[PDB]
Amino acid sequence: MSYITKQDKVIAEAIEREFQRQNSNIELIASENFVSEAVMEAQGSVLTNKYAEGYPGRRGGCEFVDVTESIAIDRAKALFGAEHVNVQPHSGPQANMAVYLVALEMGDTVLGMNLSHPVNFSGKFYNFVEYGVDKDTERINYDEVRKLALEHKPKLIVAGASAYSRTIDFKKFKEIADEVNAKLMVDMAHIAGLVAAGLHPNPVEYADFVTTTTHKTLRGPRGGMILCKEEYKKDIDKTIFPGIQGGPLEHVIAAKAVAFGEALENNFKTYQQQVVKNAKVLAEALINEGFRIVSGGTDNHLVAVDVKGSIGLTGKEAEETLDSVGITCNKNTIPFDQEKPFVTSGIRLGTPAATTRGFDEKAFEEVAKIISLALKNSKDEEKLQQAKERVAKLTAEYPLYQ
Amino acid sequence: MSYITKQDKVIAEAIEREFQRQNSNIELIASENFVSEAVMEAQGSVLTNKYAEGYPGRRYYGGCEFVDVTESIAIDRAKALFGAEHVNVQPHSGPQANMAVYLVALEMGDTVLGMNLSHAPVNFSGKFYNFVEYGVDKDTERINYDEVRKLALEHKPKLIVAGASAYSRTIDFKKFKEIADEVNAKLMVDMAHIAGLVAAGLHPNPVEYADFVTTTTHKTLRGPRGGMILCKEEYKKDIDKTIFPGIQGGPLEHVIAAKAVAFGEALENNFKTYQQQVVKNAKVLAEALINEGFRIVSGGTDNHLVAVDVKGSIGLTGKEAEETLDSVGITCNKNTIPFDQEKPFVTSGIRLGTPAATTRGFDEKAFEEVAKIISLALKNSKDEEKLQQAKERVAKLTAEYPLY
Repeated sequence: MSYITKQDKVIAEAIEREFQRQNSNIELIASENFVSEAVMEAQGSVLTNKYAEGYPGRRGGCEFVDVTESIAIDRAKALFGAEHVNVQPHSGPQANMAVYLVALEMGDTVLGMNLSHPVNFSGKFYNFVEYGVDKDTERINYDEVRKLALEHKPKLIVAGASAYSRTIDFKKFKEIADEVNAKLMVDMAHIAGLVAAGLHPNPVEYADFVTTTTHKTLRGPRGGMILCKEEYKKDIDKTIFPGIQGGPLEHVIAAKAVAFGEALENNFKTYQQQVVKNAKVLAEALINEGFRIVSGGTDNHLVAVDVKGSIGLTGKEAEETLDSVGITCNKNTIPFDQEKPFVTSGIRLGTPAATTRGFDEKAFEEVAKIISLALKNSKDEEKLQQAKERVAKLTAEYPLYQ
Repeated sequence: MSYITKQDKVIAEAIEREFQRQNSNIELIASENFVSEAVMEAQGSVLTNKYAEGYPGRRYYGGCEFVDVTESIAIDRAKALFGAEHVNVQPHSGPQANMAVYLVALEMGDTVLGMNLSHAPVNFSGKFYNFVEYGVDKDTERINYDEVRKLALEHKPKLIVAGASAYSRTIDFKKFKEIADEVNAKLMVDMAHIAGLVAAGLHPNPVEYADFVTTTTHKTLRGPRGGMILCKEEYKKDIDKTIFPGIQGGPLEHVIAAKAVAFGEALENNFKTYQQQVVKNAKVLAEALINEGFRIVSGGTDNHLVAVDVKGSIGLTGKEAEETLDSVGITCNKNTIPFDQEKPFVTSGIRLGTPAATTRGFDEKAFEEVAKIISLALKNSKDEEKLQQAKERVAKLTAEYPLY
């Protein structure tokens, strides 16, 4: 931060405070994560200066960004086994838009788990039908998904996308999609790191198209990626450029390469096994104390707690109470939530980031204890001060970026 | 680079080679540039880890105290530079900025009237709207505003766009606004090429007249790669919701902090001095090339861009020219001149821009030498000794003006 402190003290101080915020709070923000120094060094490189419209081999001065882009693609194939990879999407939404633009005509029907946040492009230019989860199980009901598919005849079925805490069976989506002659897209943003580590089934075996963010469980820089069958390659590539993007962010793409190389290491699997163990420990500990967990558990890194049903606090109340003791999570609409969307019945907890900084089972059992202390005693200052001190013990035990 | 070198040698190596390629070559690629080490440090920061859906003070996930500071500073500095009523710094790229504007100003199928020089359509703007092009006059190779007006009256665009193309002359936004008002169209300016010049006061500011102004934050503005929308207050709600949740999700806050840094740099007095040199350098390059017998599209330049009619001057195609110059260490793009009779991937022209070389310190004397090198190589494209001479003269300039 040498040059930036000299040039722009006010931005440099804000950046340092953001580092200290990430360090002094236990963030349990869904699928979010901490990237490596290597990843940040790539994003911060001179590749930001490069103008590289087009694709490797067919862009010019692009000889070296051809190397970093092609290695991003190679590593992506090694991780996920996809026939064709595009590492140019600027974000998940850009990856998603390109797929929709290829798979659909405007006005066509799409069947997906929930409509993101209609303002969203997917709801505006297409007839988006949601399947959600069953009111009794709080999980996907494949019978229900199939009935909707037969009734609405979507041209595209989407699985994933939502921050869902249970396994998604892509074989059963493929069966349903084939029955109604729909293409299948999976947005694996939340679970891509689990997929990479073999701990969630891989949608590439079944999907026409797979989109993802490169950040989150995959622990890369913020950005997107599309994997698809070879038959869609030409349309997908031209849709990304010049369809909806221009030049790619080659510094970010190099950083994608770095992250993908990390994900191919044996210790990434160990990492993701710890992420999932930690989430199970957290859920179980909360359950042991009377907290109802949506769907009664988790199969992944996410834990959704019904705080309203368990202790009578709203999700908004739970969120603020936790933030005040140093735990950052988000209020969450539970399935068929009676509370308004601004208030909600739930909070959503995710283990990737705290696991990256070193948290293990004992640490997550203590996090469960802290959460329970704070939420069950939300008006008791001594209790809250205790919780805050216990959060402080954990952060000091596991400092960020050492 | 120590962490990447330790962990991922292949990538570290490629990045080091890229740095060396930037240093060893004289890059004259239209509006491209070299950002500061401060800008890179911001992009390379831990702000990449932060999920910050929404806008400052109105976020969907909490813990946004500090990214609210950086995003708010980027907005405030953008207003100080361009005088815009509303600014959105979240667009991931120029094309995301542009798409958001079109989604707000237009319904699918509506007519839009916009410049094109490069000439179903693959671009979103051409595929989902009825995009009518204006270009330049065949004889002047400049915008003919009576023709623009004629097209507007004939086609009744709901949106008229000015800028966007890599045009070498000043664009009169007053005349565009008069035409837009006549046909009851909104006016958008894509100032990506000229944003730095506008910030420096060297090109008139389209914010005075436009409903919407889009830009990249890189190029002449010399910032990180990304987008920005400036717009009248009356469109602020629709614009912000079209960017999020319309077509994007979380912003890239590390990049936005890097925007703030670039905008800070652009506010300094030395930025105007830099832009003055950019434009002087391009005049020198154009005039030196004319003295060497090259025809310049429109006869010269008002900005950082110099478009050369290589086919009409010496009988090489833009493709041959681009290749010959790359072999001697000069990077430029072939381009379609107006009413170009060569095929689209062959072309008659090359386009040169001065921002990047100016950033590394080139002055008038340096750019006169660039013209002579270009003339030597292009006029002797099959003469190994003269090409090696060109190559050596490039190496003298790159040694004189090392990067970073």
